[PDB]
Amino acid sequence: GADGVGNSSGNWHCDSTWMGDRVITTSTRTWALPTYNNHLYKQISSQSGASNDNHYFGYSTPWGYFDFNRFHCHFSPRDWQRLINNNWGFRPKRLNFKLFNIQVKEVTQNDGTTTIANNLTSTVQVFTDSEYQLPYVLGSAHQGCLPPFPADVFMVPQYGYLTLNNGSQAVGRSSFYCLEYFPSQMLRTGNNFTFSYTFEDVPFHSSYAHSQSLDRLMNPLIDQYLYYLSRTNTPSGTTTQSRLQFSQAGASDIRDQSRNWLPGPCYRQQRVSKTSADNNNSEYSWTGATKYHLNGRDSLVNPGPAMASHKDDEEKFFPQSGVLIFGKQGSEKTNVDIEKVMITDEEEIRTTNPVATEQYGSVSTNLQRGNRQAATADVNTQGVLPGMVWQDRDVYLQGPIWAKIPHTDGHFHPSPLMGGFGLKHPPPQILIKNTPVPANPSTTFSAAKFASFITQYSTGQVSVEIEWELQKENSKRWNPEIQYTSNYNKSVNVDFTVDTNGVYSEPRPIGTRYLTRNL
Amino acid sequence: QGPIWAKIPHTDGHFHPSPLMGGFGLKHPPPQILIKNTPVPANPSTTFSAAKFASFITQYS
Repeated sequence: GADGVGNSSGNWHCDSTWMGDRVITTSTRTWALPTYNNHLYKQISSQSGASNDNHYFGYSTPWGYFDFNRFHCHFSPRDWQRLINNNWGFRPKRLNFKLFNIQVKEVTQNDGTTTIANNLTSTVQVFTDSEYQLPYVLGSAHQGCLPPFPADVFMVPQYGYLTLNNGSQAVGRSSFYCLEYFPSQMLRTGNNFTFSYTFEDVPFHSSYAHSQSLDRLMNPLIDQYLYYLSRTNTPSGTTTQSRLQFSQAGASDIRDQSRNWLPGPCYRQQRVSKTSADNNNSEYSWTGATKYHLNGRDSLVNPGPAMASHKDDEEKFFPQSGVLIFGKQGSEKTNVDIEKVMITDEEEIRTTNPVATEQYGSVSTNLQRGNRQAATADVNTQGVLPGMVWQDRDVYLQGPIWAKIPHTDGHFHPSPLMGGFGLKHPPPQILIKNTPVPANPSTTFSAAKFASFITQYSTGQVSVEIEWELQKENSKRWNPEIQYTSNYNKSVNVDFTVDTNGVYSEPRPIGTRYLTRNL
Repeated sequence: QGPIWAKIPHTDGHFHPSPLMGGFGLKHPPPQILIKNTPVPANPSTTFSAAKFASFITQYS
């Protein structure tokens, strides 16, 4: 840091600049940090009797952490539109981080009034691990983001983690991390903190949608030179006999043509409808779910593999867990009606990824003979096969930007299943805490742990700046594209704006896929 | 958990100075660090008196 109590440690920077090829964004927010857990660590675990699936064991810490991982932190609704309408892809490159204008307040709750005053000599300490030595919590899509709207103020969320358990009990291999055991940087009023970071090379995210379905790749005018088996028998006299005929596949045969490629893999979902009348009356929620089984307990696959949500001309149906779901403004935690949630749509991927609610295809179950008749069965789960292409899941406007790839001997197509960018060395976790200030010890000496501290909290401003790389488009498409538009009719409230009471709200999910490409 | 070192007494003779609780005998061990709060007197009387102050601001660090 630098200088005094009266001097300011940083300016407010929130802006976006568009350079053409690369592009740069900036934002600044205001935060407040409480003391958590009365300055002490605690182990936490599952509560008494619980399902074998719900057991957990871990620790909670006094430390907080910053999360900018959602897009809406970085991009405004309009800045989001020189991106998704004008471009075929984007990726991050490098970022900056800064804290400044730190001030610490102590509070006195005596009687029915609470007085608050500056504590000028108190400190707040911050570090960034950057060696990836801690359990990495970010990327699990928790709350506690920097707000989407720059004028809001937010608390910093508390930090904690989980470790191997058996039931509600720990195992010998289970690990315990003390955050005090790292070098950090102690800051007072008039001290600031910075670091900078560089993304590893990662593929552009695909903001295009395809103009060709994988099942139609070819010229309708010209027939193939390959033959397929067409008729298996022919009438002879009164009744048929076995005769094999072959054919070349034309535009009337398009079903039957040879191809060089296959659709992507599927792991199948249950289908439900937004119209309440079509759905069965029972509780199938947990029973009818698709799950995976790991170490004797069952977990839902909430996003699951990337698959189209519905087929043509059914907009009413979506996979049970297969989609992301966002809440509207002020929605509650539990048991809330469908009118409150916002359900995203995965469609444009129909052309490669198969629909999530249907089988991959059909396969032959048996060997035919004279007295046996051919039999097939549906394959509801398919792994990856050579010659198989697919697309990934869209990032939308608000959702995960990145995730940390687990450190393991093998992995396949690491792009993460919620969306965004898989990173082996992602942006490091930033951790922050209030330094404990003891209160009025006894006159005689005693060896005991202090239970008594001054009650205080801190606040300041944080800033983030990321540099993005863009991919422009050369398209010879003659006719116009599909663009993201706001409706021009009159309305009581404007979208993406404060209401009369001053609560900013986001009307609908906005994906990145509009501009079209050929497959 | 236990003694790292001890100070060997200053004497004309000693035998195998390694200390009996454990650890490292040292003739010049790490020196003692000593710390105190400076007394701040409180509100003396107007007329002069020669006496030792019994009254101080109550403070800690």
